Amino acid sequence: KNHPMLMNLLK
Amino acid sequence: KLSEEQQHIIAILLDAHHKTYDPTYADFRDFRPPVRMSPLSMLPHLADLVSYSIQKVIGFAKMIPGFRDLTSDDQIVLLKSSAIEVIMLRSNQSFTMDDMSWDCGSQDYKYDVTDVSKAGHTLELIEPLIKFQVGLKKLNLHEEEHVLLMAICIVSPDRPGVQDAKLVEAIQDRLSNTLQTYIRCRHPPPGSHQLYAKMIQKLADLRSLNEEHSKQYRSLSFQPENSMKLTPLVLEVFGN
Ligand SMILES: C=C1[C@H](O)CC(=C/C=C2\CCC[C@]3(C)[C@@H]([C@@H](C)/C=C/C[C@@H](O)C[C@]45C[C@H]6C[C@H](C[C@H](C6)C4)C5)CC[C@@H]23)C[C@H]1O
Repeated sequence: KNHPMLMNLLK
Repeated sequence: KLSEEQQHIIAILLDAHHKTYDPTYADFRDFRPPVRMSPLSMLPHLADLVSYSIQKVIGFAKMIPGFRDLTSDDQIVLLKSSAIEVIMLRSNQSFTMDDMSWDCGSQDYKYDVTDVSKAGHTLELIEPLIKFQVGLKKLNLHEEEHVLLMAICIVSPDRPGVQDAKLVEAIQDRLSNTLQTYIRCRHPPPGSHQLYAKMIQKLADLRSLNEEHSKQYRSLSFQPENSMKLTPLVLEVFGN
């Protein structure tokens, strides 16, 4: 689904 | 019989928790104001309570020994499916069996059955959620057991969508055997009695609540006028 903000909070 | 690795793991998770759970709940001000008067009057505030808790949970997950060795895609799957469960678990800290409410600071940020009700989830969820809170409370976990359980929940192999489930399992196992062992060395009887099995059972109660929650989420969110009251992070995490 490509999760921008979750991805950003994990990095 | 707690190895030095295992004391390490518990050190990390206590600190990880402390860094991501402010027990003065001071940020609850940046949340849209709560409203108890009342057609889904609570939805904006608690939507913001959840979105925030999502952030804090992610912040706890990243520090989980081993979580980093996972792929970004697996990290995604695990967080997306545990988020609400870990929120139910960590919420136990503010929940009190005095009046069956989550007491965060006070009144204006003290939440209760009718409050929760007023945000768009029925009693098909709330009743068993409270039950859950009562049973988890009564185990009186050591805080070390608290944070180990939250981490174990996040790092679950069987979550749909997982790729390297095998390496997921190894990170969880390390945490499990850490919990099993801690309970033996540090949890005195009678509190110790079958404590692990009673904790693993809370994980199953959590799946059921989640399933109920994911169903009633699809309900609120099919009405755009409701979907429009949420935050973007909540939209993204609870599937959009
Ligand atoms: C810092 C803390 C911890 O993070 C948790 C905490 C309190 C934790 C609490 C008490 C209040 C109710 C909470 C959050 C339950 C939740 C499932 C039910 C929510 C009602 C629902 O209608 C609202 C939704 C509806 C859609 C869209 C949007 C997002 C979701 C899905 C929720 C708004 C679970 C834990 C409960 C305070 C403090 O301990």
